[PDB]
Amino acid sequence: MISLIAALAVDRVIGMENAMPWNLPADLAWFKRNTLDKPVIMGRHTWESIGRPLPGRKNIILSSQPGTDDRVTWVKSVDEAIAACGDVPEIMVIGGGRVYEQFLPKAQKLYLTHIDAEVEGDTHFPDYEPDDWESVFSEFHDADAQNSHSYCFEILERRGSHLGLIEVEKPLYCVEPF
Amino acid sequence: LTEAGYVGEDVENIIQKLLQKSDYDVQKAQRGIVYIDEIDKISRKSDNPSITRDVSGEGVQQALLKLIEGTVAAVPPQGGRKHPQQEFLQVDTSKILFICGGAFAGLDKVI
Amino acid sequence: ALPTPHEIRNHLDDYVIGQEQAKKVLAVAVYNHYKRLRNGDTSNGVELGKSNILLIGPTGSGKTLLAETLARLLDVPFTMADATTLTEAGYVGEDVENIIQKLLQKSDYDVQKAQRGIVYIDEIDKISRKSDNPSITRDVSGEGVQQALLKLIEGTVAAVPPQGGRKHPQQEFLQVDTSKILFICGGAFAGLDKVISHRVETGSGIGFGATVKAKSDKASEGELLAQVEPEDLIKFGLIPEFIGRLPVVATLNELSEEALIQILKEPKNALTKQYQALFNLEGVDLEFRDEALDAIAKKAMARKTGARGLRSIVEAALLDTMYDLPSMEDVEKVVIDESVIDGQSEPLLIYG
Amino acid sequence: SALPTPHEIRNHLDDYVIGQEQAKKVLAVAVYNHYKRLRNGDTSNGVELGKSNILLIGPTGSGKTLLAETLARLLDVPFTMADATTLTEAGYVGEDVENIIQKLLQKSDYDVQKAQRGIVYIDEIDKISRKSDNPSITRDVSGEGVQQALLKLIEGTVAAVPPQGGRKHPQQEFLQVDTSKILFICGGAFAGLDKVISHRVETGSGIGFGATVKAKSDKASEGELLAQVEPEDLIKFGLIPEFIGRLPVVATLNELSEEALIQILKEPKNALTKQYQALFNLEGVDLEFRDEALDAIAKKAMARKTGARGLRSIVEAALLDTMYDLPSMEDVEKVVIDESVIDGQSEPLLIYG
Amino acid sequence: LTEAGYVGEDVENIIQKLLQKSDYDVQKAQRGIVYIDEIDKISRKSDNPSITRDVSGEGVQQALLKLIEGTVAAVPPQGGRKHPQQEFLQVDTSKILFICGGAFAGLDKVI
Amino acid sequence: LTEAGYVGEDVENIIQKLLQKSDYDVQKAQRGIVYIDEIDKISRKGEGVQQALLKLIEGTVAAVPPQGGRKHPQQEFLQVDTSKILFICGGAFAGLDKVI
Amino acid sequence: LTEAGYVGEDVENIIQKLLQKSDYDVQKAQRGIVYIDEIDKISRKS
Amino acid sequence: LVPMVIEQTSRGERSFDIYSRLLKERVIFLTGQVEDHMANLIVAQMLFLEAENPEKDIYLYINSPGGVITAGMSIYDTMQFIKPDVSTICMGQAASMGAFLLTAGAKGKRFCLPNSRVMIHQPLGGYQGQATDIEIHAREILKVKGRMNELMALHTGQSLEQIERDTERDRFLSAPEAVEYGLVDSILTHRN
Ligand SMILES: CN(Cc1cnc2nc(N)nc(N)c2n1)c1ccc(C(=O)N[C@@H](CCC(=O)O)C(=O)O)cc1
Ligand SMILES: Nc1ncnc2c1ncn2[C@@H]1O[C@H](COP(=O)(O)OP(=O)(O)OP(=O)(O)O)[C@@H](O)[C@H]1O
Ligand SMILES: Nc1ncnc2c1ncn2[C@@H]1O[C@H](COP(=O)(O)OP(=O)(O)OP(=O)(O)O)[C@@H](O)[C@H]1O
Ligand SMILES: [Mg+2]
Ligand SMILES: [Mg+2]
Repeated sequence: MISLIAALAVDRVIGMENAMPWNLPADLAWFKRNTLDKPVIMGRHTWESIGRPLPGRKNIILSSQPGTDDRVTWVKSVDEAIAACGDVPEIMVIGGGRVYEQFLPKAQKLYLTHIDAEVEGDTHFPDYEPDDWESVFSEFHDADAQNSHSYCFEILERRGSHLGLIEVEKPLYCVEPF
Repeated sequence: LTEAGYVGEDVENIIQKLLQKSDYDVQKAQRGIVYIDEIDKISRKSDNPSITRDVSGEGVQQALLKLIEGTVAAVPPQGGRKHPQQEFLQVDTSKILFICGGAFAGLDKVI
Repeated sequence: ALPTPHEIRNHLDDYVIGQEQAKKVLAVAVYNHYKRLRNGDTSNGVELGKSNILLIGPTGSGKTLLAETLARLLDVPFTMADATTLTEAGYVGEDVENIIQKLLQKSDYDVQKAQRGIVYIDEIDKISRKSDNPSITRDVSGEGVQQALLKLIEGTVAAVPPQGGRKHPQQEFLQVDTSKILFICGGAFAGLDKVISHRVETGSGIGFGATVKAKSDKASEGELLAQVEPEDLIKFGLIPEFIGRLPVVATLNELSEEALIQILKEPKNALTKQYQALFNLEGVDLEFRDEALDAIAKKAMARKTGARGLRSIVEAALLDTMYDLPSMEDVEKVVIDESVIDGQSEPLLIYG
Repeated sequence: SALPTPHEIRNHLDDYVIGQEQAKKVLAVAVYNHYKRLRNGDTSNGVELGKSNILLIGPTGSGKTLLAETLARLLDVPFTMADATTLTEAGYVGEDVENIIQKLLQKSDYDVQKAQRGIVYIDEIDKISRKSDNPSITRDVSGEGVQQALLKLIEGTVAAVPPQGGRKHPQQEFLQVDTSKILFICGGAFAGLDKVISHRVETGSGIGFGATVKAKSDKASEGELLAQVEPEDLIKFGLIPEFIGRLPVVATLNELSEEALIQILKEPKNALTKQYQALFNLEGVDLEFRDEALDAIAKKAMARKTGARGLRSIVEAALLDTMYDLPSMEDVEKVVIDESVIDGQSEPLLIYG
Repeated sequence: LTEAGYVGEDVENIIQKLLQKSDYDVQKAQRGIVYIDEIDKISRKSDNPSITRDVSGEGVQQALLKLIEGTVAAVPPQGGRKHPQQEFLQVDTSKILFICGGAFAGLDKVI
Repeated sequence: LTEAGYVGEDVENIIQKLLQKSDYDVQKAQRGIVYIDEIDKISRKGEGVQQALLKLIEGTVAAVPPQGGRKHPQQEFLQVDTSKILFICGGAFAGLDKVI
Repeated sequence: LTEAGYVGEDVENIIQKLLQKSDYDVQKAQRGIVYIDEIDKISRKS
Repeated sequence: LVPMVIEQTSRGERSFDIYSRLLKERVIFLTGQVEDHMANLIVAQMLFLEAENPEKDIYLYINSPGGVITAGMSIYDTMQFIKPDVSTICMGQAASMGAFLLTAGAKGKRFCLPNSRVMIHQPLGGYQGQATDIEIHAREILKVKGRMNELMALHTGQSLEQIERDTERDRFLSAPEAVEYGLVDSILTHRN
């Protein structure tokens, strides 16, 4: 029950380490709304962009280095991090590229926010084809005063689809005395 | 349209279309009309034995039995503005008039 | 105090007509469930179990009608499902766990109320595998759904998604025990009569000692369906494990001409009453002669669609009338006679 | 430690389960053998002993799940039941095998020691058998996809322990208690395996005077065939050869007999007869089941081919009419069920009082 | 091309290829020309009784009856820079010319 | 290989293998030399499999599933023109000697 | 075993299993051997 | 010319001859003189049906005027060997071998149409050669008579002495009369 909520931009340029190139308040509202009261695995690089501990969430920074703060939970491996969350019904992965790439293979949902603004980001979200990701929720907004460019929301769930078969028949062959 | 659990479409998207026309007004969509064209192509190949699931034929008929009569469909909350994050909209199909249509080529011989 | 089966049957007779066995089976089941809830303290070492019903009847018999009728009087949370939408876990189709979610919504998130409810999985005959033979491909909508429900009928702890039912601010898997939830399945099982005939009737062949009936004396669908045994259901394509969780097997009987006549006027929302409402809200009276009802029943039986056939016959007889009457003026009543049902005559409109 | 012996636990399993003598012995010997290694761990023994993972293969209504449930009651180590029909490959929206260990920790009370000493009963192992013959487009997200994941758990993997109970603090107390020290018991009915086993052992029939022509009654039952099962048969069914190898001991249950069914009606603590008597007494009427009726009920249930579950059908039917009018009629003290009632030619006599 | 719910391809791919050449501009794609080659291979092999389901033959003919005439098709999610997936681009094929070419080996005898 | 609609591997798969050897490049793949083999034995009384290949050999654009080096970043399925690939289709025609 | 980085088992897992055995030393890793078995089963008659 | 009929099955329709179609229904025809060639054909049919279903009865029609004894003792031994009961229906005529093969059917599953005729006589033979050989052949034919007379008494219920006094010369018996001796059990007149 892992999630990889992100704010993917054109050509999946997450730009997490570098300060958010758009700063859309709505994108943060979506984040907050879908990440409140649940643990939020992140990365040390991402933890240096926010600084303060997110309120109401069990912040779990996955930093190889030792822990530097005592207001957030500190883990140093991917297998322990998932366990460190506990038995919560849904986990949210908000870390950067490295974090996303490590948790995506074990992710069930994707709270994506597709921003239209084009930036030359250095970090990118992993590649996810659409045949295996069956969308569930989608919302389309438009650029406003606070939101420089338009922003679209989306939720997906990994679900498989079966395919029919050839439906071949069984012909018969008759044999006579001669 | 195809049976549930297969790559093809589903019988619930029909309500999505009806919703879009109604402007996502469940009350309006619940009192709408539908026209399912080509209802003669989902016919069961009765001459074949029941050895495979006709996901395109009999499979689609078995799925509309409760839709055309009445059920509570679960449609994805998709649209311009959707208040329910993941609370799939419940639409009652007990007041939606369905008007099927087909050419039924070959029925003349049967009669 | 709790209501007796007789009382329940009375409520089920206002809407249904002619299904005595199914009404008794459902009445005792609800009665037992009611005492199995009242007697929650379990004042005996034994842990009282539950019996699940499997309504096996032909089309237009009252399978879904009974389920709906039950929800009107009972108080415990009740839900309806559709096996055609359900698929095995891990596929695009719906999940069996969603059923509990819908029950929780009607229970107001009171797990205790939901833990003791009645479910009605309809169209349970569509998930039946092709035959007892092994399936070469994964029957996502067939066997898959059967194997997924096995634990739900006998009992298990289902992890319904958080923030379900009525409770919106919840971030923790809620647990609901499915060991005291009466799952009432139901299907039409079209083609079962042939399977049963191959067992109850043997010897059919060419010769002097074989058997021939001519279809006049051959048993009817109802008669054959009343001899259904698990061995037949297995051939029809129901895994033995699924049948075991459905001990009670109540069979409905194909409605008869006499019963169809009563269904046109006796029921609470009888067909005739529905049409009278239309003609009456516009300002015209409508009545049906007793002879007309008998004629309609004979035609409907030929359609082989049960009570549904009635609506078709009625719509045709009053089609022309409902097309020109809205514009007609100074008309107060319409009378349908036997002649109208056969087309020889046209309804006589009483002007006024 | 190891206070109870195999005989002792067998006497405890007989209180709830009637029959399945061989299955009880296998489950007893294996549980005791595994427990002995657990007493001392490696037991300062150079040679590495093989595991005793059990594979319960029995007909429907034989007692597979019942054995696991009753065994858990007398055990102290954590016991978690898992259904193989809800487990999906990693990443998909369905459950993952990894949470099975998590559930075990909850029952274990987050005690690493107790956790590595638990027993995991995986029911419905016959529903994940790979059947699709070279699909090549889709993914077996409920078949082989799950079999491979199970292999890792039974053959070793890390089970990092998070401090679920103790308030999560910035501290890593994960010692990675390997799952190889856990006894995995996989159940399943394997419907159809009898046909597979028959072909391998099929004597072969002909048409002449020296052929082996046998009537249906002269054939062998699934119980006899299942007893002769071999690994090759399980592979044909759709199980990975490596997976079955991890489970060396196979316990084959036997279809309940008339005698066993008669006992199940009255001997068990919560038998059917007692269950119906309880509700009949809840209303204020005594229920009496003549011994003659009990054998009759068993005869019919043996034909339903639903195991012990058939008993509930026969009983519910016989009492349908009575249970419908009894709550309304008054001046009734006791009800007696005789053989005639079961057949359907008589109506239960009532002791008016 | 094959019927919906099978391992082959679907008739909506034809409209996807038209978007790749139209820079994913539905408006422009709705005023394009198509050419379906080998239209003689989706013809019933004298199977008038319709014994089985011709997912590759008659089935494909039954799926084009509304594409060649006009309908609001559900184009696959994307094959370009479109970010969303559920978009399921809706294109009207009522102003899209449809040429169909085949060899019809044997038609000379029928005539 | 087999026709479409059947469980048998599709002809487009050959394009996939070609690109993989090309190390995720178009220039190289465009200058590649594919070698079909065992062309015999798929003849009449087969015909369907020969119909699909009949087009690829004389030019056709094909959707290359984006999987491999960095999962093939290109979001257009890295289309490739099959009208510049030398198709050296071989085979041992057992029996042709007699026919001749 | 199944298709490399595709539906089914991942063959890349095999080269990783021996990576730790080689103490993350490419030199030793190259000197290793991969003992595949039951190859007669996956052989065609797909 | 034997007409060809079609049988509708799930797999499809198949064309079989009238006799073969009836064979599927466990119906064997015994017509004409009895000989080794036709006897082996009937034996093969009985063995084939036994393998298909060793619990379903087999029907054997008898419209033959008699024939070789040895050819008829193979069929008899084959009927008594196989597990399924072999019903016998007399159709028109049943001579010595036909009647011997009509009373050999399973008890309770023997029938004779209302206008059928049954004839029972003693074995016929003859040999030309030396007196020593005539004696050898004479003793053997006398053993077959005693052997066949004993088998009929077992299947009919009559005393051996009566069978000897009734088979000395040709004895014609109608269907109602055959029921009183034991050659048949009931008479089929209508379907029900
Ligand atoms: C740098 N950054 C990373 C960031 C930004 N937008 C995202 N948007 C999405 N959809 N997903 C994320 N992973 C995501 N991550 C940020 C920036 C601000 C806050 C923040 O202040 N969050 C507030 C909500 C905003 C507010 O009200 O101040 C909170 O309470 O969690 C968090 C992450
Ligand atoms: N005994 C009855 N009394 C009154 N109405 C009936 C009766 N039987 C059928 N009906 C009519 O038929 C409809 C209910 O159909 P029903 O509940 O029989 O579904 P079903 O046909 O059994 O389900 P399926 O289509 O899956 O077989 C109602 O509209 C009702 O008016
Ligand atoms: N040997 C037995 N002794 C007592 N009760 C039994 C026995 N076998 C079956 N039962 C009865 O059957 C029910 C449990 O059946 P169980 O779950 O063991 O069947 P199963 O083999 O698990 O079926 P499936 O193979 O479908 O899972 C209980 O209600 C129990 O009373
Ligand atoms: Mg219904
Ligand atoms: Mg079980």
